[PDB]
Amino acid sequence: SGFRKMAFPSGKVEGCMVQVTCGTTTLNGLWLDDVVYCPRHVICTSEDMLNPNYEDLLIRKSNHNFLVQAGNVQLRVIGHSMQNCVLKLKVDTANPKTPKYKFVRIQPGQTFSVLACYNGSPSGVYQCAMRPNFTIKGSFLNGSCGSVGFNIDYDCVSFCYMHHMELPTGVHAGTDLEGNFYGPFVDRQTAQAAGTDTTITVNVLAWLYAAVINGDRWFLNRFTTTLNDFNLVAMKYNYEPLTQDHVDILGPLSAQTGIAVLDMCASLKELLQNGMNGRTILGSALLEDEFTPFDVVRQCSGVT
Amino acid sequence: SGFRKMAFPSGKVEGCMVQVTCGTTTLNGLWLDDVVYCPRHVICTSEDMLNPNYEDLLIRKSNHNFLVQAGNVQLRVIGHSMQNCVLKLKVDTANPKTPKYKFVRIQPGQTFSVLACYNGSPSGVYQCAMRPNFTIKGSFLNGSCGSVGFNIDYDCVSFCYMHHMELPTGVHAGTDLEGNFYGPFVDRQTAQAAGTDTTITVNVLAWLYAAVINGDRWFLNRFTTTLNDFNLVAMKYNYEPLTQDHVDILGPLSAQTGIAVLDMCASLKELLQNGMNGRTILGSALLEDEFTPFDVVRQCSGVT
Ligand SMILES: Cc1ccncc1NC(=O)Cc1cccc(O)c1
Ligand SMILES: Cc1ccncc1NC(=O)Cc1cccc(O)c1
Repeated sequence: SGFRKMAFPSGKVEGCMVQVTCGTTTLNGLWLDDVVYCPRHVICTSEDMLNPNYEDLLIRKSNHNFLVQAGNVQLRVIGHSMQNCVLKLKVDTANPKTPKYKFVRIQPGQTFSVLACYNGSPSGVYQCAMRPNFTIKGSFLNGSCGSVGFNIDYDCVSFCYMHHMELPTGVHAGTDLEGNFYGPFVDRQTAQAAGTDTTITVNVLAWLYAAVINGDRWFLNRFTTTLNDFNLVAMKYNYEPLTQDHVDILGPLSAQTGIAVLDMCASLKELLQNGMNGRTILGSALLEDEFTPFDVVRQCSGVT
Repeated sequence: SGFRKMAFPSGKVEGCMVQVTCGTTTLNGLWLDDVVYCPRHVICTSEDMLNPNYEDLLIRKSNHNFLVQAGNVQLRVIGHSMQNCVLKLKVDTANPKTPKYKFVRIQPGQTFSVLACYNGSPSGVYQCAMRPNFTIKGSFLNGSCGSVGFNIDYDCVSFCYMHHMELPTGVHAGTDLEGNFYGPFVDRQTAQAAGTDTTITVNVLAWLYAAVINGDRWFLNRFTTTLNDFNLVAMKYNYEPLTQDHVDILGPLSAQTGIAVLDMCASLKELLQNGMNGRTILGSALLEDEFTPFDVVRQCSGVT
């Protein structure tokens, strides 16, 4: 009973967080095996950020300039290298708390937990969706760079995001763990357009199934629709076009509840055209798109 | 930039979770020092739950009947006792992962993180408020009993809740770590009235301050109100009456933003009387009451 915006337990990730200082800048690093990963802008001063020549800035740095501290212990840096927008600092000690892990590049519309950190210390954990425009609407202040996003399948942490930047619009940008930015963003102090965003249709449908499973059924109607008809409505309301692949991923939820995907699409169509009429669904007064069909199945069954 | 329903990092609590089995029932236990805490209904069968005589049911149990497993290792039970609705199983080994901790009884309107667990394994973490009627709107399925709520001040975990029960209405009930239920609830399979709930006024005001700090300002108006006038509106809309003590706790947020508490009350009064007019605040289409003034200050400053 009940449905919450649930994050993964952050324990395996807390054990990997470290503080990285270079010159006067301090941010967070991710210590896995004998490598510490952090945003490459740790080597910049606030003045350098207009248009930094990272290659030139890193050439002035040596292993001993990167101060890496795991809580209270100091790590010895024996190598440094830049891969895309991340720095990899080789340390002489493998992190004893390194969990089984993978580095994954998630797709837009997928979700993940963020362990927000400051000075190498965890402050909190929250669940995010990677927007269709490759930004995340997180909660990050100065010093949060290097905080990571992740998913966990049993004992394996799949790291998918590292926080790098806040856009002038207050939304967030970052990279995969190979330092490749999601979206068109550059690690520079310049105005950067985030693309037109859309609502993640398949996630809203998955969340409508979670509502039905939990007893919120008022939005169910006597109608049905087709992919073509629904997509004309999705277009008008800036929703992602629904594909057969999206319908296929909704299969388990359609099977458990006995509500065909296109019938749930007709409920979503009516909610888009008429609003909620001052009512709520799972404690929300808007259509939630931060739960994937997998998240709904996991939460509704109790997967640990 | 940004504001999220953030939970505490759950790492220190994950290290304390164990599985407790007695007879045919399995649930979660909290292992701190050499004691494992769990709901006393672990000793019941589904048939016993109509009106269990817990004293009599526990008399038929011996130390060896409580199977306690921490992941893959088996704990040796050397004592058992019932305190209110919790069982305390003394084990021969102190948990090496026991953090600095306290047991606290939180007040209604206060918030905390829940580490949902099944079979002693963590599934996810979310932030909750203890409702004014002493229920929590969580996300719990069968097997989640024994999952705990907590807050963390630097390195100290203050355990405030242990999950025991789901009411016929789909809301949740539980105890403090001394086994005292929050609210009038009993650990029986009987219909139990949850009191009339109200919205946590001071939390909604704190969240309006968080909105202003983050740039959502459209609801700010040219009006002011008094405690008496605002409370006539709070009464009509089932909001908790605002007291000078609530105003006093809002002081830091009033000081940081320069918006007097009664002026923010006039914005809340207008939002109650007129609705959001199809707009949102911090990504919500309703008035959020699950962030305390302390939560807002902590998140807005970056406390770890
Ligand atoms: C201040 C802040 C708040 C929340 N999240 C991140 C930040 N920091 C930055 O954006 C640092 C930066 C990174 C690339 C380019 C820059 O010019 C500046
Ligand atoms: C099934 C479930 C779902 C979510 N949270 C908890 C539960 N379990 C219970 O309520 C067990 C119980 C506890 C006291 C009395 C009872 O009759 C039954």
